[PDB]
Amino acid sequence: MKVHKGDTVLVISGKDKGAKGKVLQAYPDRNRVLVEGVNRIKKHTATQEAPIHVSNVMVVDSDGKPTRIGYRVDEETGKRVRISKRNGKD
Amino acid sequence: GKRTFQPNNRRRARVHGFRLRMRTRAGRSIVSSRRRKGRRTL
Amino acid sequence: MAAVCDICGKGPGFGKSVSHSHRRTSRRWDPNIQTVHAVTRPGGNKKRLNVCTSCIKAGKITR
Amino acid sequence: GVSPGELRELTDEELAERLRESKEELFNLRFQMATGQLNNNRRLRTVRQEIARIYTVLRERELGL
Amino acid sequence: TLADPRDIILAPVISEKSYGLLDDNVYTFLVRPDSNKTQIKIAVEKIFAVKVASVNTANRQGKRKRTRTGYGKRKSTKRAIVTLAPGSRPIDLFGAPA
RNA sequence: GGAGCUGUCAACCGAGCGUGGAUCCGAGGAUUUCCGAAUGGGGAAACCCAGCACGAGUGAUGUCGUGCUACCCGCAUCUGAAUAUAUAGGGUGCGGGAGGGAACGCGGGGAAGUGAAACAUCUCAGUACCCGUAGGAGGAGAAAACAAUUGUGAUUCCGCA
RNA sequence: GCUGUGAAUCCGCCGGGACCACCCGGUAAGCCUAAAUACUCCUCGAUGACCGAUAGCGGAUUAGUACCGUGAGGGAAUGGU
RNA sequence: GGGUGGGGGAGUGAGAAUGCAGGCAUGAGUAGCGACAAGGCAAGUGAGAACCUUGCCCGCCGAAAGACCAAGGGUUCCUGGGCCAGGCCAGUCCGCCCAGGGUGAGUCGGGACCUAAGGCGAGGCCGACAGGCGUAGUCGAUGGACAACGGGUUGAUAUUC
RNA sequence: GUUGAGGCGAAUUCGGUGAUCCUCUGCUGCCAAGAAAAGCCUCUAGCGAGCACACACACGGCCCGUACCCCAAACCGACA
Repeated sequence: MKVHKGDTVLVISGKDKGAKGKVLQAYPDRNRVLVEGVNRIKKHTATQEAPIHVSNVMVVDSDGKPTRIGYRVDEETGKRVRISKRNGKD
Repeated sequence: GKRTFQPNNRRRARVHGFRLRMRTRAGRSIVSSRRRKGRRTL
Repeated sequence: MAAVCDICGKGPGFGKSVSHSHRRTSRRWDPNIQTVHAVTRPGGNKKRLNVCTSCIKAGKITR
Repeated sequence: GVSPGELRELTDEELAERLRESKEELFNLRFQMATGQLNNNRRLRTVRQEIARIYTVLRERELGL
Repeated sequence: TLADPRDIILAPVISEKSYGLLDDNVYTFLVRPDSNKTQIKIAVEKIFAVKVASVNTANRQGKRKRTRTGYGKRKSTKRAIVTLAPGSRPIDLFGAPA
């Protein structure tokens, strides 16, 4: 995954398609993440958010529509800058 | 008269122990076969 | 007394014994090894040496 | 805990003294483990790692460094 | 490396029996199954700066606990019973009577 | 290389770490209990008991820690008996070996079953198996060879004959 | 290869399918020699008109385990929300 | 994940091998339920008791159905807890399952002392090789040597504390 | 003595019978003629200048097993 806890994503598939929210947790090998307010589970003791597979979401560029995460050349003493297409900024 | 087997581990070691297998060239070849098959030896 | 010649490496030959009916069996051709004492210089200690006859004809000849 | 470089700036006796201190630390902590009087369990790992650092510093100290 | 007696004693044995043994300052510890009575007296007397009267050692086997198919086995830890002499200083195992 | 980790089995807890570069992946390095060719000696392997030296410790024996000590072969080298030279042997020191390794190769050893509608000769076969002993490939090799007058000019391997 | 007898140094010796003569080829009884070649326990990558859990190695699952046998050795079955 | 059609290629068609692996039937709720020592009663535990518990009777071995060692087994001992499965039934209890605890040695039986029968067996002899026998030396007890007796206690240990 | 524990606690004298044990590694008798080595004691070669014996005080005295069954339900017999 190219996404971490500080990113906001849009659900692009599934019954929750259209939902946005902040990433709360990630499980790399499973490639599943927790997103506030997406897949609710009406079970508590004995609306809990469930992990969803990354390919059903797309990272929002924080400046409009969903975008694809890309990399460039910057380095600057060990610092990989993460950008995107269509006016990438971070 | 009516018996079949009367175990005694000391004797078992001195007779069937792998130390005795090491004593001979033949015994060593036995052990090396057991290693390849993957078994716990005597 | 067919030990490999101490000073040559001559060992025994192995092969067959062709009987009248051509029936083969196993036999051995041991070299004619004789017992001699080993001497390196005049008045030596006379150790021992199992040696082939060809060397008795020429080589470590003591007595 | 203590950084390896900080350990490397010490000569000999400071190393032995810190070593003894850490062994006493494990000596106490595992007794607290035996009796249940301890929450911070990872402290054991910290101290064991410190000891290992001490020994490797000693070997490199005598040998090529 | 050299002169390290603290690695011999691993812990104090916590049981009703070891509680009863507190009388006359007799304390039970788990030890490395390599050491002996002499290392134990030397280490304890040095570490705690006390007088040990005598030490009665024992080995003990673990229990062969069953799994879903096969069997396991816990460690067969060696232990030792340290009897302190009359007049020596009692030691405080962190306020842990057992 | 990069934001999450504390392996898995079976995952419920607890307590911590992480932008100062964690966890993780690759190399190098140190450490590396005990057994095993096993090599200080012994031995029901994973046990026991010792010697020497340096060092730790005790009022003092005990105890501990780290190195060293198997055998054989060869080399150097001292003495070199029995007896006179002298040698075997002995002593000191320096190098190497043993054991593993799925298959392949070389040298040496060497059956039966079966076939032959019996069966010995023969075959199955110089196979199975075993011993020695290496290698990365090995072995073989540079003509005291072929052909028989076109003559060729180290070896090995495949296909024809 | 083994045992006894036991040659020569170029007007020599060996060989050319018993053997002799002529002719021809070549000089043994010291050593080293890569390439073409044989095999894959094992380590990456790739394919497959090969099976898809009574098949594939026996081993997709605590596998050479459990278990049987004093021992050499023999040697299981169990996948799917 | 498959149909129609032309082609290619098969571990290709199960009804039997006293066939194999799995599952399930008849016999059948039959036989059997494991020495010709014998149980019975009351109260109690408990959803549930002829089989566990506590009391009281009865009966049996008593040179063994008693109490201790070795060999062997290798946690089966104790406490607490459970009763899907096991025990030839039930079974609150157990030598079944889980968790936890428990084995204290200068003097008891072994190594720290040797040794017989006997094995290894450098050196060495013999043997194609592998290898076989065997001296020194060293191992190997049921033997020989060697210093301990009584009482009490814990849930369990005892010539051990 | 909620019967778990705990406390008090007398007399303990004569005789008989009688061992497979000790005296006995002994005595007597028979023929099958009945184990090594250490250890122990003693003697010399050897070490030989600081040792030998009595009293007390103080030390240290190693390692495995030591739980549970022993003609049995726990070992060998495929099972209690």
